[PDB]
Amino acid sequence: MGQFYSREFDGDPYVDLMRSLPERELVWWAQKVIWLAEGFTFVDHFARTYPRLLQHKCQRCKGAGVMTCPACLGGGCRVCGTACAWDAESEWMERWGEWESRLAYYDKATGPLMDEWYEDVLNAGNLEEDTPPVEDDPPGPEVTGRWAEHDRALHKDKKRMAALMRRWGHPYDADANLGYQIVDPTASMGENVWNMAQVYNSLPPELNPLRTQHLADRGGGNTQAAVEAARSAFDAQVVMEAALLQNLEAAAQDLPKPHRLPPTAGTVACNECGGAAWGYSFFPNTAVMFGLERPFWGDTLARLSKYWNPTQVADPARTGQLLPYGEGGLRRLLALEAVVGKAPATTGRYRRDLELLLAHPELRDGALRVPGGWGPEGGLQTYLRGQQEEQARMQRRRDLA
Amino acid sequence: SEDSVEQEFGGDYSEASLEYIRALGPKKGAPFAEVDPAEQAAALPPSQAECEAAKAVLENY
Amino acid sequence: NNTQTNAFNQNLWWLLPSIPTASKNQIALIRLNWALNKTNINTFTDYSKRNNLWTTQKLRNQSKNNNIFSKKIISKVKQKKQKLNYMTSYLNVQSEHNVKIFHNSWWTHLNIKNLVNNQDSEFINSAIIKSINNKTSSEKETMQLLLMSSSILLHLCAIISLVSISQVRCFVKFHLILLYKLSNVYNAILNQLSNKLQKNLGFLVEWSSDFITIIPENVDIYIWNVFSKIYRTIPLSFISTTLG
Amino acid sequence: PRLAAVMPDAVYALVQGTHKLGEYAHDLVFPPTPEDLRKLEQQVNATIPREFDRVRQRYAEGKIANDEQLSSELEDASFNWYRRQLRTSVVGATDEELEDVAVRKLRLEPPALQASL
Amino acid sequence: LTSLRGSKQFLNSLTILFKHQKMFKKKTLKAHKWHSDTQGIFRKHEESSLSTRLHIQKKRKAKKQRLETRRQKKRTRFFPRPVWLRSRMFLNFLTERNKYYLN
Amino acid sequence: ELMRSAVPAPGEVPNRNSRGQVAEQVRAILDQYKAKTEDMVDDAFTTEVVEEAMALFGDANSVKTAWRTQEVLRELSYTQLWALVGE
Amino acid sequence: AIFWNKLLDRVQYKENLPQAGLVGDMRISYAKFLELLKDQRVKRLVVYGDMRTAVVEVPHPWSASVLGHPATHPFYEDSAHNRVSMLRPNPAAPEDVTQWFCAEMPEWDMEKYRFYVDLPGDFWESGVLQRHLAAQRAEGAVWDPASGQYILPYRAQKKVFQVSTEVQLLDPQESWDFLGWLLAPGRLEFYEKAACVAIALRVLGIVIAIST
Amino acid sequence: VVVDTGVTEDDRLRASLLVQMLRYTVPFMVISGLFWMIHTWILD
Ligand SMILES: [Zn+2]
Ligand SMILES: [Zn+2]
Repeated sequence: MGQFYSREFDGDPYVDLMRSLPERELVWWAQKVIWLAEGFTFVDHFARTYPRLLQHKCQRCKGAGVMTCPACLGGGCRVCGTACAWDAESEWMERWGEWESRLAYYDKATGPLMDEWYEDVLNAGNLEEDTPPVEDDPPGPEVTGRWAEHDRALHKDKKRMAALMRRWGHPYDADANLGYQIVDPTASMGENVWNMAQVYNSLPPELNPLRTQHLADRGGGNTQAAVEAARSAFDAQVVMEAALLQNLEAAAQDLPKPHRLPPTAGTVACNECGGAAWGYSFFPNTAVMFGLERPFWGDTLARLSKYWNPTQVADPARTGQLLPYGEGGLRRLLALEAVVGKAPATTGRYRRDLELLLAHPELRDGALRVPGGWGPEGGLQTYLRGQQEEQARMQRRRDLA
Repeated sequence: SEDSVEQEFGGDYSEASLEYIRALGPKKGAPFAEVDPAEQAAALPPSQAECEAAKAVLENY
Repeated sequence: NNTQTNAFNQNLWWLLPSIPTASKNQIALIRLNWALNKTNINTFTDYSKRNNLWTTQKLRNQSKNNNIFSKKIISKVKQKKQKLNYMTSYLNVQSEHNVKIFHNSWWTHLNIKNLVNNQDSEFINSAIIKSINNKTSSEKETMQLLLMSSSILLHLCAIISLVSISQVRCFVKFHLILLYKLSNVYNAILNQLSNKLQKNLGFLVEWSSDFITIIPENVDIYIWNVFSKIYRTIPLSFISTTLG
Repeated sequence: PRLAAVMPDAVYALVQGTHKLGEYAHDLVFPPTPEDLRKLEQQVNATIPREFDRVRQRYAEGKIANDEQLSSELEDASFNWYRRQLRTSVVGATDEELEDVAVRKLRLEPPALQASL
Repeated sequence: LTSLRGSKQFLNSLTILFKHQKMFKKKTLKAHKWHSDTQGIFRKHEESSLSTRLHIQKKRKAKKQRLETRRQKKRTRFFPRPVWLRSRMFLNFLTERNKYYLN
Repeated sequence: ELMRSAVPAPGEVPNRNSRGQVAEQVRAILDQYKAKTEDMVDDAFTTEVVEEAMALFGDANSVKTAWRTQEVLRELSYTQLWALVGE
Repeated sequence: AIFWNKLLDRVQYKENLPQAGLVGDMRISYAKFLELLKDQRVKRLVVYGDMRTAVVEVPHPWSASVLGHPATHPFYEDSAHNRVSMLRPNPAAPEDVTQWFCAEMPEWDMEKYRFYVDLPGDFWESGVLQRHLAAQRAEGAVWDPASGQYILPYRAQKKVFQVSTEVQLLDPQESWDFLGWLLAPGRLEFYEKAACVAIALRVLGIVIAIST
Repeated sequence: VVVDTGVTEDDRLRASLLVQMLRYTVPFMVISGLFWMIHTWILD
């Protein structure tokens, strides 16, 4: 690259030979960059892999940071943790509904079809068509049956879609889905984060503040508050997901987890460590250095088999012990569950819906697909109430005329 | 009586397409970058009835 | 896109347009990454096999627009089976998997240790020392001195062996000259401005030469003097410690 | 040049080359039978779909092609078989209703053991 | 009144669409053994339009086989795309996005 | 039915695509591009439109929470080995 | 493929942590996990390399059985296109539908939550998993001589919403973290660029040398 | 079932000590060989 001329480069027997051969200078520059790349890689590997010898673990909890509360194995326990959010089993399908709604925004799987349809509905002037298909026409009315209903509803295909287009626009215009050509799977990561960081493109419409930045005052004092108070919970959920996945990636190997989380509803914190499961020590932790940190299956088998088999050396004849250990043995000493098992008591909350699914077999039709849920506010019962109410509305409208 | 969708479309379709449109969402709200009706219904201040009741209570006061 | 792998990359992240504000910036960047992953575009690689199964006829007709029998029919039916399996419920085949080269991982680009512990190791040493005391007069002192000595020697041997690779020395040299130029800048600024307020009150010639001829001996003598002075009280300290 | 494509090609070359070298060195120490080379031909013959038989005999009697008229001939039979497979997968085979597809993909019926003995 | 509930109009099943618009080659029928008998329990114990559309499809494919089609080829993306497909796609997108109001 | 395994097979496990594979599928389908009647076999629908019908409402693409089913479902786990040994 | 598919699962082991059914803060408590386990609601349990972390997979309540509930995808249909059902009336306890018997859906057709759970330090010596396994595997077909038949007893069949747990453990040696770090995509593109430039310079050396 | 086991050495620390040294030293050899390939076996 013609840099080794000047007078600052005399005195080296090799720079002069590169003064007369620019190919040599090109080779020199290439090598002088590659060697530095290699040095960076060496040092990065060392700094990544060396701290693994200095990690030691608590020997009571074995690096879990958490022990069990045994009473909760067989108005609750006041000693052991607090329940989590996805423990309320009655709110599962609602949370999943919200999440799949928010996810349908970003989802760019069907991108090409939406793109071709958007381009067709924008231009609407090219018309590079070809020979239309030989059309069979729907049955005339007055033929009652199932096949007739299928064909009749199928043929009314263009006016219904037209009404759909008239009510809701193309999804890219209502901002319902992500933009037109914001992301490209083969461009680069940097360009895609640039395009997505541009105008709140990472946020769905419901949480985009621009949608609301114009009206909020004395009336409720809430709309611009109850939106920044939802976007916050959203971002907390996302960061929690990142933390959980880093823990799983550490546990995929046998490494100790980086994020220590507080105990939960069945566990208490270890009292040797405070719950900090492991640490760094400047002492090299020989068990890792020689590869002896896993315990040889037969040993564990022996230890457990001897733990689950307590031995009685005394005999209840000499020592007048008539009952096994425990309290209140006397009261302990005083239907067809044996034929058809026990009844499961975690699924009563669905009983009602099940009964409906037996009184109305027509609900099992392959054409219908309700939202999903259990309460009178979800799925099946919503459709059923709607059907009965609209048939009653139409019944009352028949007689008035 | 006389819901909203029954006006913009009405006799242009039967009852089949009307129930078709009725079971897909209220009109066009928060998911579609618009403003909800229950969202807009909060931006308005107390109207003259409450203000006059307050003024009469102020006379009493 | 050039500093993708090094930690220096994180510095660029802060160049885009209850708790402090730095936490909010970090959370915004993590949300950006999560959102860019949630769009289901990271698995697409155009050199895939699932891709070359459907764009074979296109290339064939691009080129033609420009026992063997059983072999050919078997190859055709095999490609058709692969298509079917990628498409729907076909019940005896095994698909091939592809390298994923895109926003891979996503959960590693970010240091979130400071957020999860709400910032906005004594059991270890105790247990080590107590164990070597309990298991095996003045024998505990021999064992403890052996422990400390071997640990320090392990760390020193690791460092020296690392620095004995040539490319690592190139890395060190490059860093040294960069840091020297930055020190020159900062020192010049402070010197000039302090001169003002007390009145009130290129790189290639280095990067391409030997390094012991550019650096004077004065600095080696200074380093040696400081080191010597630091560690010269070790014999008396050691003696007075070990003698009760 | 896009090593993310070279690595699968490298492992594929290794696998296929090892297999070919193995079969070479295996039919030398053990020369192949001069007649059951027809038997393995029959074994692979019993596995071809039916959509190809209309072509197959045509190749014996000259009629078929020069070299490319054939290569475009196999594509038609291939796509016919392909669309037949799509139909069989989704809506069922040639002689079974929807219930038989349901009992096929629910694995309600065991493989017949009493008959085979 | 307008609450997301779905209805039998949106035929959300590929067997229906394929048996009404794409696949008409009929089957050699015989008595089965599994059937949805009484109590709705699965237990073990209009051919005019069909044939019409079938012959239509055979004629169209014979036509486009002889390259008699518009531009010149046997396999291309016939610009005029079926509208039922697009209607169903928009339907499903709309349902999953309008689930937002179900709280 | 008495001599059936309950450990299915490695072969009868059908593929199921996640969302990323669905996206890859639609992309690979879109960038995809005498004899006469009474000689065609009765499967003469237009090919590359049923393919798209099945890459949207099809069984292999209808489970939204499918991660990698064929691989992690063709290997056998501890309970399945216990059931196999017992037969 | 048979070989390569395996090899690739070890180098790229990070792309296989479950990113499908796990969305946000998906933790459950240890007591809730135990309560789900004891009632046979968990379909798959995946203990991890260090034996102190599990990913519990629980099917969506309507995808657990083969009820014909119209909130699921129509996988299995009658001739008249109605979803099939498999309920059986449980003679011992009628008047309560949640105690009836029903077959369970094949695992590949299920929707599943994928919760994350941290197991305590004494998870193995407490014997919870062992008790569950030993109970659920201790039932099967029997011979009744009073009727001279092969009977699958009722207390060995699945009621509504119950499934059969599959326990699976992972091997820490199947991770191959070093190569996963060495052949990362960024490093791959760097190697590609450097190889291209090196080939270019070598061929240019050849060109300027032979034309001399 | 024909249940079969291994050899199982009794030391545990003399058995694994030459293989652990290799586990620590080989990565540097791999890195150096890869970069050598690039910058010398091509850029001769
Ligand atoms: Zn502890
Ligand atoms: Zn407790």
